[PDB]
Amino acid sequence: KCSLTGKWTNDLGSNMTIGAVNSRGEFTGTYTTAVTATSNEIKESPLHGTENTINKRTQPTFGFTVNWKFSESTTVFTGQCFIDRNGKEVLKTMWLLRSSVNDIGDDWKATRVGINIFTRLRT
Amino acid sequence: KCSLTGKWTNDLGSNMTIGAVNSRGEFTGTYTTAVTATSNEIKESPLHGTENTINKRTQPTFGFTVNWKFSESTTVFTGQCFIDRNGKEVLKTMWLLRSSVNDIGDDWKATRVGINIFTRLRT
Amino acid sequence: KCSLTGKWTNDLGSNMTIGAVNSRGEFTGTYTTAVTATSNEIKESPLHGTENTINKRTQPTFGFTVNWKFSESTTVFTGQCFIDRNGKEVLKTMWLLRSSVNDIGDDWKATRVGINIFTRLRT
Amino acid sequence: KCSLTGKWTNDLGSNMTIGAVNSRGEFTGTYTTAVTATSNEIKESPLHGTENTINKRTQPTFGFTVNWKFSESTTVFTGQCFIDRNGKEVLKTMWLLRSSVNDIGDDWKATRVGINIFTRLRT
Ligand SMILES: *[C@@H]1O[C@H](CO)[C@@H](O)[C@H](O)[C@H]1NC(C)=O
Ligand SMILES: *[C@@H]1O[C@H](CO)[C@@H](O)[C@H](O)[C@H]1NC(C)=O
Ligand SMILES: *[C@@H]1O[C@H](CO)[C@@H](O)[C@H](O)[C@H]1NC(C)=O
Ligand SMILES: *[C@@H]1O[C@H](CO)[C@@H](O)[C@H](O)[C@H]1NC(C)=O
Repeated sequence: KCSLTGKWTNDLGSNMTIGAVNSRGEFTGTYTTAVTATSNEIKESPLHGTENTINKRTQPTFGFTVNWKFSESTTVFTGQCFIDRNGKEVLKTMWLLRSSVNDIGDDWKATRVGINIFTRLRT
Repeated sequence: KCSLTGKWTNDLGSNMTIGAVNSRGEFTGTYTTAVTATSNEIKESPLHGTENTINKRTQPTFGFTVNWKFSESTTVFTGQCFIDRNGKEVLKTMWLLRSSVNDIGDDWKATRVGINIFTRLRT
Repeated sequence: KCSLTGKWTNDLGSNMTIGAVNSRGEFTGTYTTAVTATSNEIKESPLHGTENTINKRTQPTFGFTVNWKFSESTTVFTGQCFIDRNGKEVLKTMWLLRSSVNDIGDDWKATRVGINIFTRLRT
Repeated sequence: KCSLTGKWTNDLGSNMTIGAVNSRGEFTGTYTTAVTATSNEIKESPLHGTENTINKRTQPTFGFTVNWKFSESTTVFTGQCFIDRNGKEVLKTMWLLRSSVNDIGDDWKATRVGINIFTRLRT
Protein backbone atom coordinates (compact mmCIF):
# COMPACT_ATOMS: atom_id res chain seq x y z
CA LYS A 1 0.00 0.00 0.00
CA CYS A 2 2.39 2.70 1.31
CA SER A 3 4.26 3.83 -1.84
CA LEU A 4 7.16 6.19 -1.51
CA THR A 5 6.61 7.19 -5.10
CA GLY A 6 5.30 10.69 -5.60
CA LYS A 7 5.47 14.11 -3.95
CA TRP A 8 5.52 14.80 -0.19
CA THR A 9 5.61 17.64 2.17
CA ASN A 10 6.94 18.28 5.65
CA ASP A 11 6.19 19.89 8.83
CA LEU A 12 8.78 22.55 8.18
CA GLY A 13 7.24 22.84 4.77
CA SER A 14 9.95 21.03 2.92
CA ASN A 15 8.97 19.17 -0.24
CA MET A 16 10.32 16.05 -1.83
CA THR A 17 9.74 14.22 -5.04
CA ILE A 18 10.36 10.63 -5.33
CA GLY A 19 10.79 8.57 -8.47
CA ALA A 20 9.73 4.96 -8.98
CA VAL A 21 11.01 2.01 -6.97
CA ASN A 22 12.50 -1.25 -8.19
CA SER A 23 12.72 -4.89 -7.50
CA ARG A 24 15.76 -4.01 -5.42
CA GLY A 25 13.55 -1.32 -3.82
CA GLU A 26 15.62 1.59 -5.27
CA PHE A 27 14.56 5.06 -5.98
CA THR A 28 15.76 8.59 -6.57
CA GLY A 29 14.06 11.96 -6.52
CA THR A 30 14.60 15.55 -5.48
CA TYR A 31 14.48 17.62 -2.31
CA THR A 32 13.62 21.17 -1.57
CA THR A 33 14.34 22.06 2.01
CA ALA A 34 12.41 24.88 3.55
CA VAL A 35 15.21 25.56 6.03
CA THR A 36 18.95 25.41 6.12
CA ALA A 37 21.71 25.49 8.60
CA THR A 38 24.08 27.13 6.17
CA SER A 39 24.21 30.75 5.01
CA ASN A 40 23.87 29.77 1.44
CA GLU A 41 21.17 30.06 -1.31
CA ILE A 42 18.95 26.89 -1.05
CA LYS A 43 18.65 24.67 -4.09
CA GLU A 44 16.87 21.63 -5.26
CA SER A 45 19.07 18.71 -4.43
CA PRO A 46 19.10 14.98 -5.17
CA LEU A 47 18.34 11.91 -3.07
CA HIS A 48 19.12 8.31 -3.45
CA GLY A 49 17.31 5.82 -1.37
CA THR A 50 16.06 2.34 -0.84
CA GLU A 51 12.91 0.76 0.37
CA ASN A 52 12.78 -2.46 2.06
CA THR A 53 11.41 -5.46 0.18
CA ILE A 54 11.12 -8.22 2.96
CA ASN A 55 7.60 -9.19 4.30
CA LYS A 56 6.38 -6.17 6.18
CA ARG A 57 5.11 -4.89 2.92
CA THR A 58 2.02 -2.78 3.83
CA GLN A 59 4.19 -0.21 5.72
CA PRO A 60 7.76 -0.38 4.90
CA THR A 61 10.78 1.22 6.44
CA PHE A 62 13.07 3.10 4.23
CA GLY A 63 15.86 5.59 4.01
CA PHE A 64 17.41 8.12 1.77
CA THR A 65 20.48 10.37 1.52
CA VAL A 66 20.41 13.90 0.31
CA ASN A 67 23.29 15.49 -1.44
CA TRP A 68 23.07 19.20 -0.81
CA LYS A 69 24.04 20.93 -3.98
CA PHE A 70 24.32 24.10 -1.92
CA SER A 71 26.37 23.17 1.05
CA GLU A 72 29.14 20.97 2.21
CA SER A 73 26.89 18.76 4.20
CA THR A 74 24.94 15.61 3.95
CA THR A 75 21.74 14.52 5.56
CA VAL A 76 20.30 11.15 6.02
CA PHE A 77 16.74 10.17 6.69
CA THR A 78 15.35 6.76 7.67
CA GLY A 79 11.84 5.91 8.92
CA GLN A 80 8.51 4.21 8.20
CA CYS A 81 5.70 4.70 5.77
CA PHE A 82 2.42 4.45 7.77
CA ILE A 83 -1.36 4.28 6.91
CA ASP A 84 -3.28 5.55 9.86
CA ARG A 85 -6.55 3.99 8.79
CA ASN A 86 -8.08 6.55 6.51
CA GLY A 87 -5.67 5.27 3.96
CA LYS A 88 -3.69 8.34 4.70
CA GLU A 89 -0.03 7.74 4.31
CA VAL A 90 2.52 9.30 6.67
CA LEU A 91 6.22 9.20 6.61
CA LYS A 92 7.67 9.29 10.01
CA THR A 93 11.29 10.02 9.69
CA MET A 94 14.20 10.98 11.81
CA TRP A 95 17.40 12.31 10.38
CA LEU A 96 21.12 13.06 10.91
CA LEU A 97 22.75 16.12 9.46
CA ARG A 98 26.56 15.95 9.03
CA SER A 99 28.52 19.14 8.65
CA SER A 100 32.06 19.52 7.36
CA VAL A 101 34.89 20.00 9.73
CA ASN A 102 38.60 20.59 8.92
CA ASP A 103 40.40 18.21 11.30
CA ILE A 104 39.20 14.80 12.73
CA GLY A 105 39.71 16.74 16.06
CA ASP A 106 36.53 18.44 15.57
CA ASP A 107 34.54 15.44 14.56
CA TRP A 108 32.90 15.46 17.92
CA LYS A 109 30.44 18.27 17.11
CA ALA A 110 29.63 17.61 13.51
CA THR A 111 26.38 15.76 14.00
CA ARG A 112 22.88 17.11 14.57
CA VAL A 113 19.68 14.95 14.93
CA GLY A 114 15.93 15.39 14.86
CA ILE A 115 12.66 14.53 13.09
CA ASN A 116 10.32 15.14 10.21
CA ILE A 117 6.78 14.34 9.21
CA PHE A 118 5.71 13.85 5.66
CA THR A 119 2.28 13.66 4.14
CA ARG A 120 1.34 14.03 0.46
CA LEU A 121 0.65 16.82 -1.92
CA ARG A 122 -2.76 17.35 -3.66
CA THR A 123 -3.19 17.67 -7.41
CA LYS B 1 42.74 12.67 -1.48
CA CYS B 2 40.29 10.62 0.62
CA SER B 3 38.10 8.26 -1.36
CA LEU B 4 35.20 5.96 -0.61
CA THR B 5 36.21 3.39 -3.11
CA GLY B 6 37.42 0.10 -1.56
CA LYS B 7 37.24 -2.42 1.17
CA TRP B 8 36.80 -1.05 4.73
CA THR B 9 36.55 -2.53 8.10
CA ASN B 10 35.13 -0.95 11.26
CA ASP B 11 35.66 -1.29 14.98
CA LEU B 12 33.02 -4.07 15.31
CA GLY B 13 34.37 -6.40 12.80
CA SER B 14 31.95 -5.44 10.09
CA ASN B 15 33.30 -5.04 6.57
CA MET B 16 31.90 -3.23 3.60
CA THR B 17 32.85 -2.54 0.13
CA ILE B 18 32.29 0.47 -2.00
CA GLY B 19 33.10 1.07 -5.63
CA ALA B 20 31.27 3.42 -7.90
CA VAL B 21 31.56 7.10 -7.73
CA ASN B 22 30.11 9.09 -10.49
CA SER B 23 30.88 12.60 -11.15
CA ARG B 24 27.58 12.89 -9.15
CA GLY B 25 28.85 11.24 -6.06
CA GLU B 26 26.66 8.23 -6.22
CA PHE B 27 27.98 4.78 -5.22
CA THR B 28 26.58 1.34 -4.45
CA GLY B 29 28.31 -1.38 -2.55
CA THR B 30 27.86 -4.32 -0.29
CA TYR B 31 28.06 -4.46 3.44
CA THR B 32 28.70 -7.46 5.63
CA THR B 33 27.86 -6.72 9.26
CA ALA B 34 29.34 -8.62 12.05
CA VAL B 35 26.55 -7.70 14.30
CA THR B 36 22.65 -7.64 14.57
CA ALA B 37 19.55 -6.66 16.52
CA THR B 38 17.61 -9.43 14.82
CA SER B 39 17.65 -13.20 15.23
CA ASN B 40 18.13 -14.17 11.63
CA GLU B 41 21.43 -15.30 9.96
CA ILE B 42 23.17 -12.36 8.43
CA LYS B 43 23.53 -12.09 4.73
CA GLU B 44 25.58 -9.67 2.60
CA SER B 45 23.47 -6.56 1.92
CA PRO B 46 23.58 -3.74 -0.61
CA LEU B 47 24.14 -0.21 -0.10
CA HIS B 48 23.44 3.02 -1.86
CA GLY B 49 25.33 6.23 -1.21
CA THR B 50 26.57 9.64 -2.17
CA GLU B 51 29.62 11.83 -1.85
CA ASN B 52 29.65 15.59 -1.57
CA THR B 53 31.65 17.27 -4.25
CA ILE B 54 30.79 20.84 -3.43
CA ASN B 55 34.05 22.74 -3.05
CA LYS B 56 35.81 19.48 -3.71
CA ARG B 57 37.40 18.84 -0.35
CA THR B 58 40.16 16.34 0.39
CA GLN B 59 37.85 15.08 3.11
CA PRO B 60 34.28 15.06 1.77
CA THR B 61 31.23 14.14 3.81
CA PHE B 62 29.02 11.34 2.71
CA GLY B 63 26.16 9.07 3.56
CA PHE B 64 24.71 5.71 2.71
CA THR B 65 21.74 3.52 3.25
CA VAL B 66 22.09 -0.26 3.91
CA ASN B 67 19.07 -2.19 2.86
CA TRP B 68 19.32 -5.19 5.11
CA LYS B 69 18.66 -8.46 3.29
CA PHE B 70 18.07 -10.55 6.35
CA SER B 71 15.71 -8.12 8.16
CA GLU B 72 12.84 -5.88 7.76
CA SER B 73 14.97 -2.93 8.96
CA THR B 74 17.02 -0.17 7.60
CA THR B 75 20.21 1.61 8.54
CA VAL B 76 21.54 4.93 7.45
CA PHE B 77 25.08 6.26 8.00
CA THR B 78 26.77 9.64 7.49
CA GLY B 79 30.17 10.91 8.15
CA GLN B 80 33.34 12.23 6.78
CA CYS B 81 36.41 10.74 5.22
CA PHE B 82 39.43 12.17 6.79
CA ILE B 83 43.08 11.93 6.19
CA ASP B 84 44.63 11.13 9.49
CA ARG B 85 48.15 12.22 10.41
CA ASN B 86 49.56 8.86 9.80
CA GLY B 87 48.47 9.56 6.24
CA LYS B 88 45.63 7.09 6.70
CA GLU B 89 42.09 7.55 5.64
CA VAL B 90 39.54 7.10 8.44
CA LEU B 91 35.74 7.04 8.06
CA LYS B 92 34.13 8.56 11.08
CA THR B 93 30.59 7.72 11.04
CA MET B 94 27.32 7.86 12.84
CA TRP B 95 24.02 6.01 12.34
CA LEU B 96 20.36 5.40 12.84
CA LEU B 97 18.99 1.98 12.78
CA ARG B 98 15.29 1.98 12.06
CA SER B 99 13.14 -0.99 12.55
CA SER B 100 9.56 -1.87 11.79
CA VAL B 101 6.62 -1.47 14.18
CA ASN B 102 3.20 -2.87 13.46
CA ASP B 103 1.47 0.30 14.56
CA ILE B 104 2.12 3.97 14.41
CA GLY B 105 1.58 4.18 18.13
CA ASP B 106 4.82 2.40 18.58
CA ASP B 107 6.83 4.71 16.45
CA TRP B 108 8.49 6.42 19.28
CA LYS B 109 10.45 3.41 20.16
CA ALA B 110 11.76 2.34 16.81
CA THR B 111 15.03 4.23 16.13
CA ARG B 112 18.47 3.39 17.51
CA VAL B 113 21.50 5.62 17.17
CA GLY B 114 25.18 4.97 17.37
CA ILE B 115 28.72 5.48 15.96
CA ASN B 116 31.29 3.55 13.69
CA ILE B 117 34.89 4.19 12.63
CA PHE B 118 36.02 2.74 9.40
CA THR B 119 39.42 1.96 8.28
CA ARG B 120 41.06 0.55 5.17
CA LEU B 121 41.12 -3.22 4.99
CA ARG B 122 43.19 -3.53 1.81
CA THR B 123 46.88 -3.91 2.38
CA LYS C 1 9.01 34.30 31.75
CA CYS C 2 9.06 30.55 30.99
CA SER C 3 9.35 28.33 34.02
CA LEU C 4 9.76 24.63 34.65
CA THR C 5 7.68 24.62 37.75
CA GLY C 6 4.35 22.77 37.38
CA LYS C 7 2.35 20.03 35.87
CA TRP C 8 3.04 19.26 32.16
CA THR C 9 1.68 16.89 29.68
CA ASN C 10 3.29 15.74 26.42
CA ASP C 11 2.10 14.48 23.07
CA LEU C 12 2.06 10.82 24.23
CA GLY C 13 -0.10 11.19 27.19
CA SER C 14 2.72 11.18 29.67
CA ASN C 15 2.57 13.67 32.53
CA MET C 16 5.26 14.99 34.78
CA THR C 17 5.59 17.38 37.54
CA ILE C 18 8.36 19.71 38.44
CA GLY C 19 8.75 22.00 41.41
CA ALA C 20 12.01 23.10 42.88
CA VAL C 21 14.26 25.55 41.29
CA ASN C 22 17.09 26.88 43.29
CA SER C 23 19.00 29.87 42.46
CA ARG C 24 21.26 27.07 41.04
CA GLY C 25 18.75 25.72 38.63
CA GLU C 26 18.31 22.39 40.25
CA PHE C 27 14.88 20.73 40.43
CA THR C 28 13.43 17.31 41.25
CA GLY C 29 10.06 16.04 40.26
CA THR C 30 8.03 13.03 39.37
CA TYR C 31 7.22 11.67 35.99
CA THR C 32 4.39 9.39 35.02
CA THR C 33 4.93 7.92 31.55
CA ALA C 34 2.14 6.67 29.49
CA VAL C 35 4.43 4.51 27.52
CA THR C 36 7.22 1.82 27.86
CA ALA C 37 9.82 -0.40 26.20
CA THR C 38 9.61 -2.82 29.10
CA SER C 39 6.96 -5.34 30.13
CA ASN C 40 6.52 -4.27 33.71
CA GLU C 41 3.64 -2.13 35.15
CA ILE C 42 4.61 1.48 35.16
CA LYS C 43 5.11 3.29 38.39
CA GLU C 44 5.61 7.01 39.10
CA SER C 45 9.33 7.81 38.88
CA PRO C 46 11.56 10.63 40.11
CA LEU C 47 13.47 13.04 38.23
CA HIS C 48 16.43 15.27 38.73
CA GLY C 49 17.14 18.34 36.64
CA THR C 50 18.71 21.70 36.04
CA GLU C 51 17.95 25.03 34.44
CA ASN C 52 20.42 27.32 32.78
CA THR C 53 20.54 30.76 34.28
CA ILE C 54 23.44 32.13 32.32
CA ASN C 55 22.32 35.38 30.75
CA LYS C 56 18.96 34.76 32.31
CA ARG C 57 16.85 34.17 29.23
CA THR C 58 13.06 34.18 29.06
CA GLN C 59 13.45 30.79 27.41
CA PRO C 60 16.21 28.87 29.20
CA THR C 61 17.47 25.46 28.16
CA PHE C 62 17.33 22.60 30.56
CA GLY C 63 17.72 18.91 31.08
CA PHE C 64 16.63 16.12 33.35
CA THR C 65 17.19 12.52 34.15
CA VAL C 66 14.28 10.12 34.91
CA ASN C 67 15.32 7.25 37.07
CA TRP C 68 12.76 4.66 36.10
CA LYS C 69 11.30 2.84 39.10
CA PHE C 70 9.83 -0.03 37.18
CA SER C 71 12.89 -0.78 34.98
CA GLU C 72 16.54 -1.15 34.96
CA SER C 73 16.81 1.71 32.41
CA THR C 74 17.42 5.35 32.30
CA THR C 75 16.19 8.29 30.27
CA VAL C 76 17.64 11.70 29.81
CA PHE C 77 15.91 14.73 28.25
CA THR C 78 17.06 18.20 27.19
CA GLY C 79 15.36 21.06 25.58
CA GLN C 80 14.19 24.56 25.83
CA CYS C 81 11.21 26.28 27.34
CA PHE C 82 9.77 28.64 24.90
CA ILE C 83 7.07 31.17 24.97
CA ASP C 84 4.90 30.48 22.01
CA ARG C 85 2.96 33.20 20.21
CA ASN C 86 -0.23 32.26 21.82
CA GLY C 87 1.58 33.31 24.97
CA LYS C 88 1.88 29.65 25.92
CA GLU C 89 4.90 27.94 27.28
CA VAL C 90 6.00 24.88 25.28
CA LEU C 91 8.75 22.41 26.25
CA LYS C 92 10.47 21.15 23.17
CA THR C 93 12.45 18.24 24.08
CA MET C 94 14.62 15.43 22.88
CA TRP C 95 15.82 12.22 24.55
CA LEU C 96 17.97 9.17 24.90
CA LEU C 97 16.65 6.10 26.45
CA ARG C 98 19.42 3.86 27.69
CA SER C 99 18.88 0.35 28.69
CA SER C 100 20.98 -2.34 30.27
CA VAL C 101 22.99 -4.98 28.40
CA ASN C 102 24.63 -7.91 30.11
CA ASP C 103 27.85 -7.48 28.19
CA ILE C 104 29.88 -4.67 26.84
CA GLY C 105 29.83 -6.30 23.44
CA ASP C 106 26.22 -5.40 23.20
CA ASP C 107 26.68 -1.78 23.97
CA TRP C 108 26.19 -0.64 20.48
CA LYS C 109 22.61 -1.55 20.50
CA ALA C 110 21.47 -0.08 23.76
CA THR C 111 20.50 3.58 23.16
CA ARG C 112 17.24 4.87 21.68
CA VAL C 113 16.62 8.45 20.68
CA GLY C 114 13.50 10.46 20.16
CA ILE C 115 11.52 13.70 20.72
CA ASN C 116 8.71 15.07 23.11
CA ILE C 117 6.72 18.32 23.27
CA PHE C 118 5.43 19.37 26.60
CA THR C 119 2.63 21.60 27.39
CA ARG C 120 0.98 22.99 30.49
CA LEU C 121 -1.58 20.71 32.07
CA ARG C 122 -2.79 23.10 34.77
CA THR C 123 -5.78 25.15 33.82
CA LYS D 1 30.97 -3.19 41.83
CA CYS D 2 30.87 -0.36 39.24
CA SER D 3 30.78 2.81 41.40
CA LEU D 4 30.24 6.14 39.76
CA THR D 5 31.87 7.74 42.75
CA GLY D 6 35.26 9.27 42.09
CA LYS D 7 37.19 10.93 39.27
CA TRP D 8 37.04 9.98 35.58
CA THR D 9 38.52 10.95 32.33
CA ASN D 10 37.46 10.94 28.71
CA ASP D 11 38.59 10.26 25.31
CA LEU D 12 38.63 13.94 24.50
CA GLY D 13 40.47 14.36 27.74
CA SER D 14 37.58 15.75 29.70
CA ASN D 15 37.52 15.11 33.43
CA MET D 16 34.68 14.64 35.85
CA THR D 17 34.36 14.30 39.56
CA ILE D 18 31.54 12.55 41.08
CA GLY D 19 30.32 12.72 44.65
CA ALA D 20 28.72 9.91 46.65
CA VAL D 21 25.49 8.15 45.72
CA ASN D 22 22.40 7.56 47.83
CA SER D 23 19.68 5.14 48.54
CA ARG D 24 17.76 6.97 45.83
CA GLY D 25 20.92 6.57 43.70
CA GLU D 26 21.62 10.36 43.61
CA PHE D 27 24.85 12.11 43.12
CA THR D 28 26.47 15.38 42.14
CA GLY D 29 29.95 16.35 41.09
CA THR D 30 31.84 18.59 38.71
CA TYR D 31 32.83 18.62 35.05
CA THR D 32 35.74 20.02 33.17
CA THR D 33 35.26 19.72 29.46
CA ALA D 34 38.31 19.62 27.29
CA VAL D 35 36.37 21.01 24.34
CA THR D 36 33.57 23.42 23.72
CA ALA D 37 31.24 24.39 20.99
CA THR D 38 31.03 27.95 22.23
CA SER D 39 33.57 30.76 21.91
CA ASN D 40 33.70 31.26 25.59
CA GLU D 41 36.28 30.65 28.42
CA ILE D 42 35.68 27.04 29.71
CA LYS D 43 34.88 26.58 33.38
CA GLU D 44 34.28 23.89 35.86
CA SER D 45 30.60 23.22 35.86
CA PRO D 46 28.16 21.16 37.94
CA LEU D 47 26.31 17.91 37.30
CA HIS D 48 23.36 16.30 38.87
CA GLY D 49 22.66 12.72 38.18
CA THR D 50 21.13 9.47 39.21
CA GLU D 51 22.13 5.88 39.19
CA ASN D 52 19.78 3.13 38.87
CA THR D 53 19.04 1.00 41.94
CA ILE D 54 16.94 -1.99 40.48
CA ASN D 55 18.61 -5.49 40.17
CA LYS D 56 21.24 -5.11 37.51
CA ARG D 57 23.53 -3.93 40.20
CA THR D 58 27.04 -5.03 39.06
CA GLN D 59 26.92 -2.64 36.02
CA PRO D 60 24.36 -0.03 36.29
CA THR D 61 23.03 2.45 33.80
CA PHE D 62 23.00 6.02 34.76
CA GLY D 63 22.71 9.57 33.58
CA PHE D 64 23.65 13.06 34.44
CA THR D 65 23.01 16.65 33.34
CA VAL D 66 25.64 19.30 33.13
CA ASN D 67 24.91 22.91 33.68
CA TRP D 68 27.48 24.88 31.74
CA LYS D 69 28.45 27.82 33.84
CA PHE D 70 30.07 29.24 30.72
CA SER D 71 27.50 28.92 28.04
CA GLU D 72 23.84 28.96 27.38
CA SER D 73 23.65 25.29 26.74
CA THR D 74 22.96 22.08 28.46
CA THR D 75 24.28 18.61 27.90
CA VAL D 76 22.97 15.33 28.97
CA PHE D 77 24.76 12.05 29.28
CA THR D 78 23.30 8.58 29.88
CA GLY D 79 25.05 5.20 29.61
CA GLN D 80 26.41 2.15 31.42
CA CYS D 81 29.15 1.47 33.90
CA PHE D 82 31.03 -1.66 32.67
CA ILE D 83 33.76 -4.00 34.11
CA ASP D 84 35.55 -5.61 31.25
CA ARG D 85 37.01 -8.40 33.32
CA ASN D 86 40.20 -6.97 34.67
CA GLY D 87 38.00 -5.19 37.11
CA LYS D 88 38.53 -2.18 34.97
CA GLU D 89 35.55 0.06 34.98
CA VAL D 90 34.41 1.89 31.84
CA LEU D 91 31.68 4.35 31.36
CA LYS D 92 30.17 4.11 28.00
CA THR D 93 28.11 7.14 27.45
CA MET D 94 26.34 8.93 24.70
CA TRP D 95 25.15 12.47 25.00
CA LEU D 96 22.90 15.26 23.66
CA LEU D 97 24.02 18.84 23.58
CA ARG D 98 21.24 21.48 23.43
CA SER D 99 22.04 24.96 22.28
CA SER D 100 19.95 28.08 22.76
CA VAL D 101 17.87 29.41 19.98
CA ASN D 102 15.72 32.60 19.92
CA ASP D 103 12.45 31.41 18.36
CA ILE D 104 10.78 27.91 18.52
CA GLY D 105 11.20 28.23 14.67
CA ASP D 106 14.73 27.34 14.97
CA ASP D 107 14.29 24.47 17.33
CA TRP D 108 14.95 22.11 14.52
CA LYS D 109 18.75 22.53 14.58
CA ALA D 110 19.46 22.92 18.25
CA THR D 111 20.46 19.37 19.00
CA ARG D 112 23.80 17.64 18.52
CA VAL D 113 24.59 13.97 19.49
CA GLY D 114 27.60 11.73 19.99
CA ILE D 115 29.65 9.64 22.43
CA ASN D 116 32.19 9.53 25.20
CA ILE D 117 34.36 7.00 26.96
CA PHE D 118 35.34 7.31 30.55
CA THR D 119 37.92 5.44 32.55
CA ARG D 120 39.42 6.43 35.92
CA LEU D 121 42.18 8.61 37.15
CA ARG D 122 45.26 7.30 39.07
CA THR D 123 46.38 8.62 42.44
C1 LIG E 1 6.10 23.10 -1.44
O1 LIG E 1 4.98 22.89 -2.33
C2 LIG E 1 3.87 23.82 -2.16
C3 LIG E 1 2.71 23.39 -3.02
O2 LIG E 1 1.95 24.47 -3.56
C4 LIG E 1 4.31 25.28 -2.33
O3 LIG E 1 3.42 26.37 -2.08
C5 LIG E 1 5.51 25.53 -1.44
O4 LIG E 1 5.98 26.85 -1.71
C6 LIG E 1 6.62 24.52 -1.65
N1 LIG E 1 7.66 24.87 -0.71
C7 LIG E 1 8.94 24.52 -0.88
C8 LIG E 1 9.88 25.04 0.26
O5 LIG E 1 9.29 23.84 -1.85
C1 LIG F 1 34.70 -9.44 7.49
O1 LIG F 1 35.64 -10.14 6.67
C2 LIG F 1 36.14 -11.38 7.24
C3 LIG F 1 37.14 -12.01 6.30
O2 LIG F 1 36.62 -13.07 5.50
C4 LIG F 1 35.03 -12.33 7.70
O3 LIG F 1 35.49 -13.50 8.38
C5 LIG F 1 34.08 -11.56 8.60
O4 LIG F 1 32.99 -12.46 8.84
C6 LIG F 1 33.56 -10.35 7.85
N1 LIG F 1 32.81 -9.80 8.95
C7 LIG F 1 31.51 -10.10 9.14
C8 LIG F 1 31.13 -10.46 10.61
O5 LIG F 1 30.70 -10.18 8.21
C1 LIG G 1 -1.56 11.49 33.12
O1 LIG G 1 -2.58 11.98 33.99
C2 LIG G 1 -3.87 11.33 33.86
C3 LIG G 1 -4.86 11.96 34.81
O2 LIG G 1 -5.09 11.24 36.01
C4 LIG G 1 -3.78 9.81 33.97
O3 LIG G 1 -5.01 9.13 33.72
C5 LIG G 1 -2.72 9.31 33.01
O4 LIG G 1 -2.58 7.92 33.30
C6 LIG G 1 -1.41 10.00 33.32
N1 LIG G 1 -0.67 9.44 32.22
C7 LIG G 1 0.03 8.29 32.37
C8 LIG G 1 -0.16 7.25 31.22
O5 LIG G 1 0.71 8.04 33.37
C1 LIG H 1 42.43 16.10 33.50
O1 LIG H 1 43.24 15.54 34.56
C2 LIG H 1 44.64 15.31 34.24
C3 LIG H 1 45.31 14.58 35.37
O2 LIG H 1 46.68 14.95 35.57
C4 LIG H 1 45.33 16.60 33.77
O3 LIG H 1 46.67 16.60 33.28
C5 LIG H 1 44.50 17.23 32.68
O4 LIG H 1 45.09 18.49 32.36
C6 LIG H 1 43.05 17.43 33.08
N1 LIG H 1 42.38 18.00 31.92
C7 LIG H 1 41.26 18.71 32.02
C8 LIG H 1 40.76 19.25 30.63
O5 LIG H 1 40.69 18.88 33.10
